[PDB]
Amino acid sequence: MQAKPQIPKDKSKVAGYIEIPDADIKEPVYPGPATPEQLNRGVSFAEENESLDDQNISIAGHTFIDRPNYQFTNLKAAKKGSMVYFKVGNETRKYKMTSIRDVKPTDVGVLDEQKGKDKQLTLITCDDYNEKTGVWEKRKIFVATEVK
Amino acid sequence: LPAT
Ligand SMILES: [Ca+2]
Repeated sequence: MQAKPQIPKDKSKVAGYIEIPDADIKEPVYPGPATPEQLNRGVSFAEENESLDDQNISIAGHTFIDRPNYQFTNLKAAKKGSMVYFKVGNETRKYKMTSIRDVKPTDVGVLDEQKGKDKQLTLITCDDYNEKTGVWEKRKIFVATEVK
Repeated sequence: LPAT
């Protein structure tokens, strides 16, 4: 009877949306993985089989110097104590940035998916673009604690 | 880590 949202086969449908008031951002949520094909629409779940109720829901997206309304360009402005909202189907969950870190361009472990008691929302936003090697050197990924 |  109640709502029952589930990443369907419409890899083309936003599974939901995401916004942050302290960062002033509002964008769609497409199904993982954040592979180029998906990143073509919006912040996709850093992982394909992400769960609607995963102990850690990760998401990733490129950044834009000339565009703060991009995937995660205006995030660098948001920080701890930041109230984060996650909208999906007719349900609106909530998270609050509890931890933030960075790592070389290969620490995939950022997907950080272990804490379950207090689920979380692993944010992933790449930046520090290099023009010599033509690639992103530093990686930015914030974790958020479920509060709803 | 995804997101290039
Ligand atoms: Ca996960």
